[PDB]
Amino acid sequence: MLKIIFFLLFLIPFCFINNMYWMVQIMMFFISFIFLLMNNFMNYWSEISYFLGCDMLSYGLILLSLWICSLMLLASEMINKHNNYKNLFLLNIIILLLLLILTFSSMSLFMFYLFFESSLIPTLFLILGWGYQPERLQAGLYLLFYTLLVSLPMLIGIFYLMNKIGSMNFYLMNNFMFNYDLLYFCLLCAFLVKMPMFLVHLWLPKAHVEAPVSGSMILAGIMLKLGGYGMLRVISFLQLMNLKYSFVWISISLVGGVLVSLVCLRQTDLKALIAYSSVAHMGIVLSGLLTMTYWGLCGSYTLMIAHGLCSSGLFCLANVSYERLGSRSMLINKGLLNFMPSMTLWWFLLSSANMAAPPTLNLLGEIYLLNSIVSWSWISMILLSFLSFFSAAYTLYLYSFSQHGKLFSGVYSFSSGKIREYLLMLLHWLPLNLLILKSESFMLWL
Amino acid sequence: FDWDRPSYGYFSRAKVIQSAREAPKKEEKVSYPDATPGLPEDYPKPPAKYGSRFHWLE
Repeated sequence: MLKIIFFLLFLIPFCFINNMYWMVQIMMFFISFIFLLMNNFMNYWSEISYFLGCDMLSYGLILLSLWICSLMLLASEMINKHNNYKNLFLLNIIILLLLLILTFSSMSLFMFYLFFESSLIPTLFLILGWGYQPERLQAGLYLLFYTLLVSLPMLIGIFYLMNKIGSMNFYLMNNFMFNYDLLYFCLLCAFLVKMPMFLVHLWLPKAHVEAPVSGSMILAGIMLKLGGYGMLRVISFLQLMNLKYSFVWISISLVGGVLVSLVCLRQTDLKALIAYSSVAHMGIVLSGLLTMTYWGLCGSYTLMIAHGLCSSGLFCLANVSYERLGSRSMLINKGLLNFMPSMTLWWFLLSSANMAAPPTLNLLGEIYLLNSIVSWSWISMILLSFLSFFSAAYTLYLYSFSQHGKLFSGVYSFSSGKIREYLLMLLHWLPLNLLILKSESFMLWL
Repeated sequence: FDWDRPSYGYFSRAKVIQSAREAPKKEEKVSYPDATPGLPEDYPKPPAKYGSRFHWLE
């Protein structure tokens, strides 16, 4: 994997050299193409460089990270229009990219945690250096301190594990199992905030709402997934303690799911709908994951990947409106079918994927997760039905009201659809259809 | 008695004398067999094992 790492480092200079926004973009896609070629892994750790490995679980996560990290540059061009320090933007993105690769490939838990929490900074740059709302300040406070206030405490659990174990490679922990009843909460809850959990969803709507197209795409596209990837690696040894205290987590996730869907119905902001929607889906992922059954886990991996893709594309849609009609509101945005009908196609498709319409790697997830939960406890079905029902419900409302009603009277002439955005929407969705042909690499990792 | 008054300081000098009691206390050194040892300069130092033996060898 050092091949990728050195490639990114040698891409860093382009940020300094003037007028390299598009040259950087093609390179990031090109290396993604290279990283695609490198694919032979099994469940065992593979490509063991000095301390960097790669695996089913890490391989797809990295590909999504490289994928989304290149799509940033397609998404954001107003930075170039404004000349709003394009150099700092490009440097921030690449720095973030390297951290993600090193986070997902750190074969040590401590190396993993180190890059995991190192990512706190570059994301904060991305919101703050290019935010729009005055809330951008307090939002950054929410994001950083919700994370650090629990992300720091696992640092003790990591060192405690060292003392009782002698290392932090993932295979080594798996050999052992811990049941001290604080190790469990300290690690679990610390990941749950970044997951996030319904009770600590609070920050996430704020972070997305007052963040640029780019930052929001990052926030919903990796950060939530990165929390989950840690879970998949770490719960190997939390089993007994998890079994004793698991009903609480699955309950709040499932209960919170129907609630947050009803929040979506009543919500009146494009980013707020998607933000709450993304929390809902990651609620079900957290559920299947905490089931720990084979079906749950192998499906969780899939739903994280698919959810990240759909959430990004929906954010590009939200950016499109925000960049034409200059206001996030449901009320102002309406009837866009009359102004960008070929775009409303993509609005429908990305909405479709978020409500689990096939052929859709998202959908492939819920079959796996729903099978797991139902097996785990028949009682779940009474809320699983409503959870999916209201899932599709708000997505319908989002698609219709935004695109259907009669136009808005006060709307000042704005340019029409353009190749950058069109290609951006295809690129997020079409792979989301591609993968089903070869889900086995994205479906089997245990 | 025809004795002579000693010098101004005849008793001020040292008195080196013969031994009659013949009881010199014994000159001795203490022995703590279990004192705390360190690493002698002759103890072989094989070059390090497993780098710095730290998290990722570094």
